[PDB]
Amino acid sequence: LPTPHEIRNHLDDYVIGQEQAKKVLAVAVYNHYKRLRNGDTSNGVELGKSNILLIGPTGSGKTLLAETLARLLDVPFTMADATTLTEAGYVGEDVENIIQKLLQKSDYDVQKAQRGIVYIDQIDKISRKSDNPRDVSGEGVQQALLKLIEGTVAAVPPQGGRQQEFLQVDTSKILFICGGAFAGLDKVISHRVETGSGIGFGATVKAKSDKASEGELLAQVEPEDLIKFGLIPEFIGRLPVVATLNELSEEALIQILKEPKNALTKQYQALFNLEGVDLEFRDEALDAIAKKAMARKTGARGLRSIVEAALLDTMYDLPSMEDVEKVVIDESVIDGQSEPLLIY
Amino acid sequence: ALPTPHEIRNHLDDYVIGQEQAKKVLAVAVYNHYKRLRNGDTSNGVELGKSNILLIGPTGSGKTLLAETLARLLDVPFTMADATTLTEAGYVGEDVENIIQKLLQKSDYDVQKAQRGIVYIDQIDKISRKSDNPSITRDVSGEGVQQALLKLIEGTVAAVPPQGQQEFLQVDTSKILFICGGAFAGLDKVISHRVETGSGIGFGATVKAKSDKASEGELLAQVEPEDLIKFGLIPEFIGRLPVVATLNELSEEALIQILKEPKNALTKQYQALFNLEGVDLEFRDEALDAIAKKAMARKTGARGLRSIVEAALLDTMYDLPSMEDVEKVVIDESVIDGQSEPLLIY
Amino acid sequence: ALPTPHEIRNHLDDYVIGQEQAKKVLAVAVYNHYKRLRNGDTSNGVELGKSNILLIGPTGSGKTLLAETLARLLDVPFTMADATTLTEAGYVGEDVENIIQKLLQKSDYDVQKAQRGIVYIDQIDKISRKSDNPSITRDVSGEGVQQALLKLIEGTVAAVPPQQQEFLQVDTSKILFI
Amino acid sequence: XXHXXXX
Ligand SMILES: Nc1ncnc2c1ncn2[C@@H]1O[C@H](COP(=O)(O)OP(=O)(O)OP(O)(O)=S)[C@@H](O)[C@H]1O
Ligand SMILES: Nc1ncnc2c1ncn2[C@@H]1O[C@H](COP(=O)(O)OP(=O)(O)OP(O)(O)=S)[C@@H](O)[C@H]1O
Ligand SMILES: Nc1ncnc2c1ncn2[C@@H]1O[C@H](COP(=O)(O)OP(=O)(O)OP(O)(O)=S)[C@@H](O)[C@H]1O
Repeated sequence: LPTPHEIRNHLDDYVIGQEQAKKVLAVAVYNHYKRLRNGDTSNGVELGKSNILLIGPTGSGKTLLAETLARLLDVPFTMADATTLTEAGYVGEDVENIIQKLLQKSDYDVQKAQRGIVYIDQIDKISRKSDNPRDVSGEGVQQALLKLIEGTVAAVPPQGGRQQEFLQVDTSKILFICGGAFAGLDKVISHRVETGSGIGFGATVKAKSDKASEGELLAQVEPEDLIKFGLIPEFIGRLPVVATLNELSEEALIQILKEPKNALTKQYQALFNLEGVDLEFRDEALDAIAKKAMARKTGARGLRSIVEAALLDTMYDLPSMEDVEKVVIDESVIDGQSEPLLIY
Repeated sequence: ALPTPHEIRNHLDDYVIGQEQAKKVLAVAVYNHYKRLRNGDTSNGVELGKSNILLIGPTGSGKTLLAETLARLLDVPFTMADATTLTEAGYVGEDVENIIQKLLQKSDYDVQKAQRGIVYIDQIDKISRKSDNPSITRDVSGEGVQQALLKLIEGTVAAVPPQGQQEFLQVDTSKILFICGGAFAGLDKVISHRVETGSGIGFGATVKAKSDKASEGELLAQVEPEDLIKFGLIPEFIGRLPVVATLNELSEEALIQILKEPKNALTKQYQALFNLEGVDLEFRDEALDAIAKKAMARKTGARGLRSIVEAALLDTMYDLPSMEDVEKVVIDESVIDGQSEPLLIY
Repeated sequence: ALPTPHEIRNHLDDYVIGQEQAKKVLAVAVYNHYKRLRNGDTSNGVELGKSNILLIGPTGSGKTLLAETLARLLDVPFTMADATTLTEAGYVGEDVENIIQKLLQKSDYDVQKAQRGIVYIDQIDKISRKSDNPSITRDVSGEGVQQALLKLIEGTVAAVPPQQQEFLQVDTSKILFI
Repeated sequence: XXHXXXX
């Protein structure tokens, strides 16, 4: 049933700018389900576990891929958070609660829940930082999660009980997608491999050029680098598949403002349409916006700042203004040097 | 109908002065919020976006005043929370969810009426890391609460105790506004590092300070999201707040206007205090400007102005009750210096 | 009727000697506190201001003595807390709310009578940042403490534990702090 | 309640 060719096209409809990452997920997703079709029946013994490790910058679409995949996929999907997770459940939460929410989506169907997908956001949150210690969000969380990720049956009261019984739902079959923004990881990889600082005439020095630090550096990531970050090596050993996402290109940004149905121009113009005046954006403004956005280095999430701040003056006085049929925005408006000219 | 940006700003002008740049920002959000709440999830463009404001300004610039005045004219519910007590990872003290439970007291347990509410936070700068990207000891209000808040702004549902069965309710935050703003301390040093680019020793090294450069207002205006990363904020948290408002330091003229034009101007408050005693209080124009000059030297903002007035009239306030048959009291510019005593009218 | 600065100062003179300027500040604050409370709820000048006090002086000079002597003559509730035994973000030490809890013990858990009370703090310099110019980390009882007090002096109901798991809300915008 | 660790 799974198709790697079609799934890549489907993700392209909702995600843009990450072509390599789509290929990685299609292989792991196809392999994981194929394994369950014939479980441990092949001649090959000790088959490697198929897991996913999403790693990319902010606004790269980590949370977006989990949403799009859930809609396209038939099995139930869940969206949890690592910040809420706590060890030995004092007042925050428990690891077993993740399984309870999965059944609510699957309507207490063990046969249908074991084939489900799991996605945990902000994986970096559980990084073990116990230099000055007890720790409720550090080693305790990762230790409990590793036990679950290893594959074990955990007691879960079905429906809560009206019984003193619990179901032994398997865990090795269920898939897991550990993803989150890694801050400081680039420095760790750069610290290990620099291959520079040559003072000789023959030697070369690169101060601004960083050999595509946003994308190339991620491609050369190793498990040993994450160990210094704080993660446990056994946790990384269980995830042979890692996804690397490069920084969005200026071309990709333009596509994100036009092709998607959640585009800023579409919603903002729709909002202006309610007022009664149409909104027009030229192509020259779009490429200009992309350059400013990349400078901020905030991702797509910070794109809105440039568009809104530029239109702050226009929206403030637009209701008072009358007899304006359409609004025209030029490239200079993005810079802010020239005010936009209205159409009557 | 809904209020217009010009109409709401005319109301804010009575309580706020010299912050034109900030009044327009709050006006568009309120206008956008009502427009978002005007249509019943029906629009030409689906998935209407949410914009979060980040108020940044000097000390005593009027940030806390705007959130208070906004709730008076705002019809929808409003809450005034604080980031001081936020406890990430469920430690002792208040939790992020509390902000939502507090929003029901003003809304009187109305979920449909609560999702259309506005939220304001203060002292958001205080929860930033100490100019270090990696946290060594898992800061509860550093690398903690900042992350915890991400889920709420992004849009999720959190269980809240209905009363003080014991079942909980779910309320989404995807269509709830949040105004997180606080006076950042030491931000000027970071901005100077990235924009002055003239440090060093030499004939051709541009080094001119304490006279022209290092202006508080100019530095804040040139702020960018990349600058906050060196300060301690996480980029994820900054991504959820695209809008940014840069307030300025109160000018000498602004102080004079704030002394008389506001409804609750300090000059009027003291007159009310003196009015009940039975003695009128008048301030001569010349005297008012002198007080403004002293306030700027203190570098404490509008709040510091009370100190100057209190000291100037400290002696008169002590002797006014024991004195009798006094109709009017006039304060002169010399009285502010303290060399002379204000005249009295019998 | 109400007292006067000359009358209240004559009382403090019995317990304090050699402090002319210090007595004037406390007299005006107390004399002004009763006016703000009475001129409540449709007083021509709306939104009446507040003016706290910051006492500074050498060791053994009589700072702590003024807070004690004031409670003898002050009819409204008064307390004497300290900032040393305080920690922010709900740490092992007492939280900022504690101060308000001590006020109700003397006020008999009267919310209406607690808002019109006076508060005093001693040894405020301890929470002062100890010249922490390098941003190595965040203090537990220093800079953080001051941050939590900001919202208190302006006024914000935070919590009251009643001697029942429902807390009480107590305004602090009109409460004075010394 | 909470945890304290520094030097
Ligand atoms: N790759 C992308 N392509 C197009 N739009 C994107 C992309 N990434 C983010 N966006 C836009 O940003 C919004 C939020 O994206 P998110 O996926 O939440 O960002 P995020 O950084 O992945 O979140 P985190 O870091 O995992 S909490 C989306 O609704 C889009 O409008
Ligand atoms: N623009 C202004 N116009 C008139 N009065 C002002 C203005 N800004 C500040 N004030 C006065 O200063 C008082 C406190 O203002 P705040 O809003 O607390 O300033 P602030 O910037 O919020 O200080 P922080 O952030 O709490 S340190 C107000 O009650 C006014 O009396
Ligand atoms: N003006 C004064 N007249 C008479 N006795 C005084 C005076 N000032 C201080 N004392 C004496 O000093 C004692 C302690 O006064 P304190 O108020 O503790 O001084 P202090 O400056 O507050 O010391 P601290 O605050 O603990 S460092 C009193 O009990 C008196 O015996």
